[PDB]
Amino acid sequence: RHMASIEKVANCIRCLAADIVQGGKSGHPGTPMGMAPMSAVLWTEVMKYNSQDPDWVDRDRFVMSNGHGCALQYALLHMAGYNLTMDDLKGFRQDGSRTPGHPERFVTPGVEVTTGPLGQGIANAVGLAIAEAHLAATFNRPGYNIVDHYTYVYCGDGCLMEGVCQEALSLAGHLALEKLIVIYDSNYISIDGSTSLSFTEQCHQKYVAMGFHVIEVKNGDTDYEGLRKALAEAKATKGKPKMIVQTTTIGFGSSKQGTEKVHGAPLGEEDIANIKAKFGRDPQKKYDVDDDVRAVFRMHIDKCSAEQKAWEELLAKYTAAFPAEGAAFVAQMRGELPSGWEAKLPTNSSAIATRKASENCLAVLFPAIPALMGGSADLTPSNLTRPASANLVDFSSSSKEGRYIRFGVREHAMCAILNGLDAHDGIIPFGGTFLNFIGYALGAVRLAAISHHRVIYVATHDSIGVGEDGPTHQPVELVAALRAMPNLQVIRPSDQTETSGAWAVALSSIHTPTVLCLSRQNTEPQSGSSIEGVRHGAYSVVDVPDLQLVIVASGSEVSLAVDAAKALSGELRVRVVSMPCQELFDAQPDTYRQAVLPAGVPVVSVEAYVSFGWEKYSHAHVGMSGFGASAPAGVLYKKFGITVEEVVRTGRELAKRFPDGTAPLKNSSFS
Amino acid sequence: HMASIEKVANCIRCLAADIVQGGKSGHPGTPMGMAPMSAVLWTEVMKYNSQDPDWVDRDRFVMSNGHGCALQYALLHMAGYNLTMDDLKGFRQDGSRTPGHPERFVTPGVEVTTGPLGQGIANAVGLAIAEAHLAATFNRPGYNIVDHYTYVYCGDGCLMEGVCQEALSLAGHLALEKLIVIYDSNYISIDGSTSLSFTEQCHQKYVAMGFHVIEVKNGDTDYEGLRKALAEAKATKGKPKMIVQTTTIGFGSSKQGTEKVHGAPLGEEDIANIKAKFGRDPQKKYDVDDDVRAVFRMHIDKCSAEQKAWEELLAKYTAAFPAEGAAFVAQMRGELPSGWEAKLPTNSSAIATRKASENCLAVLFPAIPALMGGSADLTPSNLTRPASANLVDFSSSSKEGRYIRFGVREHAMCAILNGLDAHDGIIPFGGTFLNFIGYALGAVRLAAISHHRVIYVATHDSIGVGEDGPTHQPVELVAALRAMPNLQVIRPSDQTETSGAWAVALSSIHTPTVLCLSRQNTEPQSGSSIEGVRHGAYSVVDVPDLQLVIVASGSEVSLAVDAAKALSGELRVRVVSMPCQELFDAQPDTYRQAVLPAGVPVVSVEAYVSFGWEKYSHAHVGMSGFGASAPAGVLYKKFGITVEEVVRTGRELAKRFPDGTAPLKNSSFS
Ligand SMILES: Cc1ncc(C[n+]2csc(CCOP(=O)(O)OP(=O)(O)O)c2C)c(N)n1
Ligand SMILES: Cc1ncc(C[n+]2csc(CCOP(=O)(O)OP(=O)(O)O)c2C)c(N)n1
Ligand SMILES: [Ca+2]
Ligand SMILES: [Ca+2]
Repeated sequence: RHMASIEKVANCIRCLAADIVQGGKSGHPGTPMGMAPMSAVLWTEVMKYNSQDPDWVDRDRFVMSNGHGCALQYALLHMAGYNLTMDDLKGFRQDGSRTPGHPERFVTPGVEVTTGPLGQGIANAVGLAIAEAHLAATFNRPGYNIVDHYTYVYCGDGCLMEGVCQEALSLAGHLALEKLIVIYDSNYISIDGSTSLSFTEQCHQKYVAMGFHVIEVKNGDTDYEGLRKALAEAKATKGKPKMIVQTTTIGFGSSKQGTEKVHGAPLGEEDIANIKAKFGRDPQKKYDVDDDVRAVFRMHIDKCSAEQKAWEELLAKYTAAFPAEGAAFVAQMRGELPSGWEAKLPTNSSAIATRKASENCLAVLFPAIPALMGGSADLTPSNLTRPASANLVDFSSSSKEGRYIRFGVREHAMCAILNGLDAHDGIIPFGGTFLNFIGYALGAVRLAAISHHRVIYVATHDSIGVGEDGPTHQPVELVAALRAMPNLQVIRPSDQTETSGAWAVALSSIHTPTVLCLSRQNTEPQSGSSIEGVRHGAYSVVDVPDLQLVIVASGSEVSLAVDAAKALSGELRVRVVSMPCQELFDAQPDTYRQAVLPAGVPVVSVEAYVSFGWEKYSHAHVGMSGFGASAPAGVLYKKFGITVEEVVRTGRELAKRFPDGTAPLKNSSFS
Repeated sequence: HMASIEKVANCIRCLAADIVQGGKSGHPGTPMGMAPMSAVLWTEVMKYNSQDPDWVDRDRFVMSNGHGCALQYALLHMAGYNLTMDDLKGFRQDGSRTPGHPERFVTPGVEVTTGPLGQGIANAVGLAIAEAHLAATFNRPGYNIVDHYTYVYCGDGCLMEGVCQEALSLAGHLALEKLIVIYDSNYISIDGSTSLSFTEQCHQKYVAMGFHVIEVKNGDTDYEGLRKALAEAKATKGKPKMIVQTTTIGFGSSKQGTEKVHGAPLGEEDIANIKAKFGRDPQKKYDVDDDVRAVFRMHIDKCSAEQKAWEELLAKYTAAFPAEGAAFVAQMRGELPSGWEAKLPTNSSAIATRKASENCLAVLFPAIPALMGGSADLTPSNLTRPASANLVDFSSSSKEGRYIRFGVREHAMCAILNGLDAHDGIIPFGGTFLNFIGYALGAVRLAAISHHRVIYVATHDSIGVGEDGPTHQPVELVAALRAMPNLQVIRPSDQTETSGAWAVALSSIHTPTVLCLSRQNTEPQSGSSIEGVRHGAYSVVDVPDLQLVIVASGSEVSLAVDAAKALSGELRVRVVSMPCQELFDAQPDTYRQAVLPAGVPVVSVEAYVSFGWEKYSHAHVGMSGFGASAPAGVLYKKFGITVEEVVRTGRELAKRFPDGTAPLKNSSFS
């Protein structure tokens, strides 16, 4: 029944964090010890959450952007009563534990997104805040405040130095995300040592200039009243995102506090013993949480638990007065798609750019899938991600119900924000940009793959087809890179029908991110295209019995393969295989793959990209050998030898070299 | 006659408009908006010689907002550079010297290749660092042989990119006083008004970053203000400068001030009206008044005299400082002092290749004075600052320092390395964890495209990282870098190969190199050799009439060697070390055939995904997905990257494809 003082709670946190890192013989004790005071106040007095229900949809979201200090989050999750035991803590950074080196979504209860790569968390948080603001504007009604929570995000010096972070904070300021509260742990230390070695900005002046309401707590090591007031002011102030700048001593309490030595290595048994004694704690007991400290957390959680119950009742009344909205709310938060959407997608007609084919799909999808939310990185009129017929409204501080986000020229932040939007629940996010600049955001793309986020990237201008912009704008090696990436779908549709198929696949992939590679130039529609085919990854668009050659292609090059096949009609019986998504094809059973790419039959692949990686399917490739050039698309295709005649010549030589079932077996056949 | 500054600017505007119109593609907006500032900068302030684009002490000019390159092409022509009116008429056309975006080497006077937003600014920071460092290294009392400014144009898009923000942050921290950023603020982007996604108080923001911000409220017609801004910029010391000029995109056009003039030809009619509005002939295109040309010529004559005087100063300097003079000339040519390779370390004890790299740098730093490196806040992990080198950090108070603390800014670091290389006199390298090179692919791609000699010291190359987990363990990045044209990805197995890797990187004048280094110790191989690394792949363990080949790289070579020994009684096995696939593919067919003979089954071993290995091996022992959080040793067993797994795979392969029946690889019959 006795309640520990806020200081006792803070010191308990500091020590548990230290023991966690020590037990793992690896980790970062520094930051966790420095942010303990703020965490104590935040987790036992301010933040709204239920440790018995991590899935409560109206809970405040918490994100630790400086993921290396996750020992702190694990300690807090345990003390608060989440399903994370002392055994989990003792398994820190060890094989198969629920407590890996950096926060991982799904691995640990209470962790919203996976961080570690600096700057990502901050951008994820911006996405989490955008989601709350948009859903509140969409579902809230007079007398029914069913969506109302804050987004709290910890970050360090490392985070602020990263461009992805600067991009996100910039957009957050512009969007005036008032419920976003960034807690910046300023302790003047990084791996190299003092921050003055490479980072000396007037942060307060800087973030105010970016539209942030900055609140300083000069002594974040012991000023509990300051910490309390800072959070209260942050919640009270409106119209701007907040940034609480607390000045703290990294590794506070340790003999090596305030130095880079406590950044990423265990403090050691002796130093830990002195730290405990210094705080008046037993220097002999490890992983020891006082029962009166647990009582403080329990009292807080009981209050929030009551809030949830009260919230559940409100949603019940809400659902009664608004049957339809209630059903939608429940449906969106589950990520369910209104039925009948796929059948509404467009099919081939006139020759158009798959870029336009994507727009035609969004013209149908926006109205059919209210959860859909997306935008472009200042390439709206180029990516064609905002169909006029959809009558879209831009998301802004003055129109939070808007569904189109103007990301500005911020590819990296855009992709990281998409992860945040997905992590929230109730949103199906997509973002557009030129395929070549997805390279600017591979840091976020990788995390979408690791965290199993359903995010969609509308990547237009996918090749030399771009034309005049030149080599710096023409991808030739990026698709290969994305294809090497685990759990990532890279779909390159050939026409309207395959494009609708691509969106269908992207939308139904609940745990896999998808890159839609779209062309700038028109492509000729194929009569053999189908959504069912796209779902299989690869399939025949042109078949013939007892085939002597297979020509596999994707996107804008399928027409070349088809024409090449015609030109070879009299000589060879050629099958043309459209392969929009290699990841889906590889996942098909052996019998299906054997039926598409029969062993022993020579295969020629055609794609305006480098050949790297194609050896797993073809015996010869007609594509790029280097970077592009500045000239009209048509000129570039002839220039680089990516033509029908070249395909015909290559197919002819292959058939000649490997006649009747003698084509070299590929690794997949005997693997 | 001497055209007034306004006539010069209007001439620039019209030529840019005709250039874009002639290509039936391009961006006329920004070019027209920055004509006024350009007229002043190029005919009154900037020091350069159009008759000698290679003059080493010339001011540098970068157009970070590369889409508006029509402006730079117009300026280069009017200034007298080797770019004719025909080149201009070839704008955005096949094989012309005037591509859609500035391309290094393709056009005279273009310092770096821009197009991808934010890169130009970062490059400029690198150019400014190089100048400051070279000045501190070579200047002597009375001998100011290195002294020039770095001018860089940028727009709203540039300032929104993280790589730009990272670079400006470091520029402010380093107090690069000779860096002058000219920011064209016209409140317009592709989507339209900047108020749709960009509303920062730039003045206060950049002052907070350490910049001296100068504003020119009317950059469309206030020439006195423009002249004053540049003058103030040159006079103000201790901080980089950002001149914020407010202009009207497409000034003069009927669609001025709108996104419509952003990236589409103005049209024949609007162009005619623009000329008439400026008192110019609405019928003549690509027309440069002779009095405007005389203005540029007068300026170039002066700068030309400055170069000659500079050449004389360098001659006196060389007479008073024989050694330094020789070094200056040599460095500016990118020449390496002889004897450096022979000093590199060879195998000894088992150490991480990360440590092996440090041992190399301990020799290279003192042997190659032009060498300048740093790490993205990972110095104690990348081991890029060998204590014996007695290095000093580059800072505003120590410009002669050779080590750069980039902070947690991988992207800007890489773009800055490109800028350092573009300047001349510097051999740059930057370090960070391999996994985060992924944050900098934008700049890495341009190093490959522009043929920059930059070296990336990328440590913690795999699950060898251990405890940090999947977010820090690369499994797919190397494949991505291998797919990239003109990029060398070297993964040395031990000290000797690591010395070979550095040798290759340092001698590749036109190709960037990524050094994939291990965190954990690796076992040295008696078969390793520098000659082998230069060949990409070579046998480290050979046997006559082989039945199986095991190819591997980096820390996995020891697994292949041990697997080979384990198979001793069963199969005749050759072990191939493949530290660099790019160099191997470049070898003649006879050499490749000799290393990986056709018909012989091949097993590759590497702690990365298999994507791409099919071009060499018939089976792969490596990663099938992302990593996990646990000690390295535990991870290798967990994922099956062990000697027993290699032995088991080699056995099944030799069994399935005995004596010459192994499937032929594409390269063999290609
Ligand atoms: C993108 C990225 N680059 C580099 C790293 C390596 N790294 C981990 S923590 C860190 C610096 C930590 O500094 P900071 O955020 O200031 O806090 P500290 O824990 O030292 O207080 C770095 C560079 C990383 N995790 N992510
Ligand atoms: C990294 C990157 N992302 C996107 C683009 C596409 N792009 C080219 S220009 C531009 C708009 C930039 O506008 P700005 O520099 O503000 O000036 P304007 O010419 O419209 O005045 C965009 C988004 C690009 N070139 N590079
Ligand atoms: Ca810090
Ligand atoms: Ca602009």
